Amino acid sequence: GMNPPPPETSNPNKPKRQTNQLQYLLRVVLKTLWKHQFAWPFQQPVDAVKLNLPAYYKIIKTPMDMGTIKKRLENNYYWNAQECIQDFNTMFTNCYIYNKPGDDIVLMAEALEKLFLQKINELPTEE
Ligand SMILES: Cc1sc2c(c1C)C(c1ccc(Cl)cc1)=N[C@@H](CC(=O)Nc1ccc(O)cc1)c1nnc(C)n1-2
Repeated sequence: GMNPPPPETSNPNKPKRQTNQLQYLLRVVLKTLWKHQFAWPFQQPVDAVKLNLPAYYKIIKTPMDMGTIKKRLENNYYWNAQECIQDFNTMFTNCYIYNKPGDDIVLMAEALEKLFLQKINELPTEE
């Protein structure tokens, strides 16, 4: 079968701006997760064809991954930090929704999410 198109990373119709919080989300949060030993499955959209997961995109109707988030941050796609935080949370949630407790991939997501939470705890005040 086929994969869906990836999430958009550009949209001139969507308002955006740079903020110090979004800068932190790139320089601290994304960078910390991206380098993690368990980042690799999350660095690009799930290829449900090569991974033989034909039900993946029946189950997961809002796909998200850090490759997409990285591009969105580098392109200044977002209006606010909450939009980006939501993309991270959607990514983790998708993994937990599709898979089962204790699966390796869930353990990987949990390791990344722990770090994500530690970093967003110190999101700076907007200025
Ligand atoms: C490139 C990607 S994306 C990505 C993965 C991979 C290999 C990995 C994944 C599984 C284990 C490890 Cl150690 C690393 C990544 N897991 C998939 C889900 C999956 O395929 N599960 C599965 C497992 C065994 C089996 O016989 C049949 C299906 C998944 N579910 N969410 C994501 C993300 N991923």
